[PDB]
Amino acid sequence: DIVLTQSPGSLAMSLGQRATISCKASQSVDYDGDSYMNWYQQKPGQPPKLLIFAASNLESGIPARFSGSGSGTDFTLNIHPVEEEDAATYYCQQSNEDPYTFGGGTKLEIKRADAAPTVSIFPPSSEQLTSGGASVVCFLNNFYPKDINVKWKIDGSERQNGVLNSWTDQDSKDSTYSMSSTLTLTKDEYERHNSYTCEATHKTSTSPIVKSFNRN
Amino acid sequence: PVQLQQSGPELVKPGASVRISCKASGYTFTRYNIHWVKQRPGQGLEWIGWIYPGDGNTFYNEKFKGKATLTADKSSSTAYMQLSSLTSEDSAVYFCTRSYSESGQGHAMDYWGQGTSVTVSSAKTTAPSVYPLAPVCGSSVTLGCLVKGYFPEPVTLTWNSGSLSSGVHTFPAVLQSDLYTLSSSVTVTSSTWPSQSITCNVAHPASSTKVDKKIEPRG
Repeated sequence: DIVLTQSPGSLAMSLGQRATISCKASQSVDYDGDSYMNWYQQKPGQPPKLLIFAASNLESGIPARFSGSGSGTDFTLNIHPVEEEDAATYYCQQSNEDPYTFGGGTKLEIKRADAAPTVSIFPPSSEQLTSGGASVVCFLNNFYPKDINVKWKIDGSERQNGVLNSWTDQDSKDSTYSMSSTLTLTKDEYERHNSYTCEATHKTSTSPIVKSFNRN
Repeated sequence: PVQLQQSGPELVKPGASVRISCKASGYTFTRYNIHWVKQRPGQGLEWIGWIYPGDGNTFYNEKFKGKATLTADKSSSTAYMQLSSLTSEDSAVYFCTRSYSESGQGHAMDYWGQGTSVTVSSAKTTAPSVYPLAPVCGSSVTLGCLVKGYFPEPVTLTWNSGSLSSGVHTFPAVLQSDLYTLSSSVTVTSSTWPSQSITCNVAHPASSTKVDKKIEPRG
């Protein structure tokens, strides 16, 4: 089986710059005068979309910002004017020898200016409390870079058990990230405490961003 | 236009079999290959095999011999993949795609189906609870909608029947108590809400769950 190795595995490029992705094949994927190296873009929740075929041909409907090069065992994909919508994972692919094989994929992050998260905390809804549960939800929205730390404090004491986090993929329009942090307790647990605090540590502030409420 | 429409998401017990369909239109079905690709959650792309509907010829990846069977229906322009002896590790999205035929076209897969998500699990279909998240009892206000305890994927969530689309963050589900939980946030101008109606709409088709939850200020 022809093994395709992509490099880098992860890449961040500023808006309008050039992104370059390399694909190295264990055996040649060019045959006679033809090449069977193809490049695809996959955005979250979507099937892959063909960008380049036969290692240098621009697929119809794909902007000329995408281009490919190389032969034999070494190929490259170039994205000049990198744009916000280009945030995706990129795959090289070989159609030379059965079985067809894919590269491991290269995730492209679009660089942008720093942005502090917009943090909102939500006490459990009354309906959930009637259901016997108590989820305290904290939204940390539209921040950049993606590295962020969330601390949950209950009556001033740090809490780690019962926290579940979810991150959006990079926004295709403004290149920001968003995150939800949920502290789930039982109703009995939740009513044994007064102060609930969601603490965000991000590069845009030397002091943590604090949102809090009292059960009352 | 070339279009490949795949069947919807499937929940299958471990050890059972699943047969997923790929319906083609907009091109001569009997003159192009149909390829099938597997993508485990969070992972890359793995090629399964191809079928040529013109004569029924097939080729299978060695790793998928004995587990995948490719068939094609000429009378309905539909390709099928059956997967057998299903394992929890077989939970993945399976794509059908057609490949270029002409010389110098790299045999690239130029048209793709939307993908069919197969969940292999003995867990039972479960309807979620939907909770409206009002702010604690600025220029903008953020509201939330919590969809807790459903199985299997997926759910769809909209705000004001999809009319309210900007300022929305719907987060990927996480596994909680052997079930799925997701939340969504919507942010609007403070003069907009409490004064204008804002409702989160949730559908979990597997459990026929269809819920509207209007966000109301806390008391």
